Amino acid sequence: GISEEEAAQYDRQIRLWGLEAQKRLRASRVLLVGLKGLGAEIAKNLILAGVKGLTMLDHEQVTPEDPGAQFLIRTGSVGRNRAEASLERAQNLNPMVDVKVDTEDIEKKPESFFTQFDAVCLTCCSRDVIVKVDQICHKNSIKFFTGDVFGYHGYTFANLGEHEFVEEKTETTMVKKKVVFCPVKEALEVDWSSEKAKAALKRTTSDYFLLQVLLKFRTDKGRDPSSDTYEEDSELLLQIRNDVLDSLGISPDLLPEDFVRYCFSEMAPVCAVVGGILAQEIVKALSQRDPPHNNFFFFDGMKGNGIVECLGP
Amino acid sequence: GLPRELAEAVAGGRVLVVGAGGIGCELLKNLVLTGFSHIDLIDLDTIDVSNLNRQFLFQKKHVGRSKAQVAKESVLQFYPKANIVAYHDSIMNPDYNVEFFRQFILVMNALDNRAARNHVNRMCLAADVPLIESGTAGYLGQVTTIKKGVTECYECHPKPTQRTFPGATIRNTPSEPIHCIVWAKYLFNQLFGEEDADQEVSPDRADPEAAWETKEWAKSTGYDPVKLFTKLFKDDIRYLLTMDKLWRKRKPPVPLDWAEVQSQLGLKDQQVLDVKSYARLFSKSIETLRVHLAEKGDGAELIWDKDDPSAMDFVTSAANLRMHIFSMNMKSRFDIKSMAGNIIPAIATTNAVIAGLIVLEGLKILSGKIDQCRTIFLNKQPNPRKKLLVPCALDPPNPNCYVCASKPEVTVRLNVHKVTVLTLQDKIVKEKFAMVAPDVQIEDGKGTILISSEEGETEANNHKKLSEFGIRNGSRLQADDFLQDYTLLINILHSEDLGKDVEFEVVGDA
Ligand SMILES: Nc1ncnc2c1ncn2[C@@H]1O[C@H](COP(=O)(O)OP(=O)(O)OP(=O)(O)O)[C@@H](O)[C@H]1O
Ligand SMILES: [Mg+2]
Ligand SMILES: [Zn+2]
Repeated sequence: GISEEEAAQYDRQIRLWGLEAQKRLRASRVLLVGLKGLGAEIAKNLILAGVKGLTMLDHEQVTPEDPGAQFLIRTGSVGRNRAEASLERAQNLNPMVDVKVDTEDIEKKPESFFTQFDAVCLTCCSRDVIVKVDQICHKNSIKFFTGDVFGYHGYTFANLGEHEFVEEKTETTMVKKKVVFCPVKEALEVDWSSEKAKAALKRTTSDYFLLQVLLKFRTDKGRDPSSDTYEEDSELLLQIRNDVLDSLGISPDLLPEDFVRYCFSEMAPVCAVVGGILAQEIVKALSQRDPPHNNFFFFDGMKGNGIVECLGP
Repeated sequence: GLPRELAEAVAGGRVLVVGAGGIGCELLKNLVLTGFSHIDLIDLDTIDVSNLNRQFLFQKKHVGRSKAQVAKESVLQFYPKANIVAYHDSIMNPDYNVEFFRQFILVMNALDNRAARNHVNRMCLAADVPLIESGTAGYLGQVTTIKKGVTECYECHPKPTQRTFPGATIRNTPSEPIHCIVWAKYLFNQLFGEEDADQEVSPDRADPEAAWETKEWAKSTGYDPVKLFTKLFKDDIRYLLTMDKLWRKRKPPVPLDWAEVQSQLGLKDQQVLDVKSYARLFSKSIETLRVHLAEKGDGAELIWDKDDPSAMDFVTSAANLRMHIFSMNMKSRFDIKSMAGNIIPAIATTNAVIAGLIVLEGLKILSGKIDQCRTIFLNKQPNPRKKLLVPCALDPPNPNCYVCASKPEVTVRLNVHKVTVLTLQDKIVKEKFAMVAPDVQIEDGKGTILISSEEGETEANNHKKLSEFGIRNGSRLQADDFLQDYTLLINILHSEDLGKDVEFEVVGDA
């Protein structure tokens, strides 16, 4: 039973996915880690959407040249904790939402920490943390999402387990459906030796392999490629490309050496796109309405391509 | 970085944003965060509570204030440097002429209606400034670039008009719920707003479908709900039964008496109340409306707004009362609101996606790579090729376009003995051809002037049939809109057998 103020406030979206779907959203609590560019957008979208509550988790502090690039953080916060520096503006987006903050490293949280959330969205995390949080969420029936932005590119991933939802495709009949997702560990470790895989490979966007390269760069270095160390990072990226693609039996040429010029930094327009798609999928999953993308979303801002790939099974 | 040559234009170039709603808000934010410092923002509306689920620069405390103003203020909070100029006004205002538009290196539309978008399209063609057109609806959205002499314009391929209805059945033979709703909205204007001959609420005794042989009264009665009720749901429905021809194949209307009516899950608005309840709503809304109208002063007129409770209550109740009279099932206030206000479902996420694509296209434009720009469609499901976002190349100007073509020319078919200069001015030149302040002259000897932009000039010719000026089959008219710097040659074709309720038609339209 939503209040009069909420009915007025969500009118335009209730006309879209219905009141029931809105109610399931009003009872959902989401955990978001990493309040940088992408994280900021997702936070805004979910809070405006009207989730039960949202917990912004980030243990990093606002470094120089960061406030004027994050609309949730005021210019006078160089040195404070990102999550806390975002709380005020984030909470004002919607008083109906219980926006909380957490400053502890995600890699030190016990499974009990995650069991208070219906969905978990990871940003700026390493491959090991992504796999770890996904596994934890799976055991507890927690919807899992991850996403990042790299230059003009971006990507989202979901693991909703055995997800059932209602899809209205005809008065309008609401049909119940069921989609099955696979573990992120399997999605990130696909064998291209199989005949079935060799056929799918030629229809797979190279962005999947660009993701592998960047993930690996984020592991060898606790950081992502930076414009300050461009010449240096480009050098490494090219070397990592050859190692990763080679260790998969795929020609390193599949990814033009030119790719290094378009996967640097966080561009506001790209955070807006990927943050809109990712938040949209989170709302869908929580409301259990409409078919969720299964299971990867790749965005290339240079070409205007937004591709959905099913990888892992 | 951006890099240099790009971050430069972005830093000094003045850019314009029309509309501060779903897309507008996200746009400002993305523009500012990408590096744009000089931004003009224009919007003619004030903030409303329903804006709050997707226009993040606005909060509950801002309700009632200017969207453009508050938007500028909110942005300055996380980027105090920003050089933003806000205008609480309509982009159609003559103050924003070609010289105004020519000041920008990029214009970006974020509007919700054809009229303003066509106008902006023409202003940009005239100032020769790149224009990024965008729209969203529920989960769908699209973005495209418009550049004079290089791509199609907004009007090179017009979109299908909305289902219109004949003032005959709306007044004498309604069959669908939407008909009653249209009737209710006409009724509103006739009573509290602007009066229009085509929106008469009374039963038209001129309908050829059945052989034959308001504002004043309402205001005199002090807007007595009971008097108004009786006349509209008893007298008129009964007076309608006079035309026996009308009914003999369908269930005829049943009159309602005020006293007789009074003697008889989900959201509250999604509930369908009974007749008595809607009669009570009718009476209630009128009481409130008449006070508002009186507080605005004499001769004042009210403008119907889907977001105003009373205005919406009036249409809801009046509509459902007519529906019942015609044996139709009534509908909830929630459904009538959607139809009456042509409300488009909207969420934050779709608007965020579009605003992000908009800035990406602009960067290419300002970077001199408009040939890499494209139309991008945002769909709800991946297409057969796995694409959720589908980019399509831009098309060259359409030589058949009646707007951006070298010498715009159209041929209109109408009855030169029945069409007045007013209909030509309002329904054809302004409404159909989206001109704001037209100057229309006949292509003859003295260059007869039919319509003037200057207020009070051709007021006298308004009720005069076109033929009275010598306009006939083969006549040519030159319509000019000096604000849009648009000139349209109109060829006239005289036709007496057009069709039922058809005043004119553009040769070629679907
Ligand atoms: N001629 C015009 N000049 C300036 N602004 C305009 C003009 N026409 C429409 N607008 C503005 O365009 C914006 C469109 O925004 P959008 O459709 O996303 O939201 P909305 O109009 O508030 O939604 P809703 O109509 O459902 O209440 C509005 O803020 C509106 O005031
Ligand atoms: Mg609107
Ligand atoms: Zn055109």
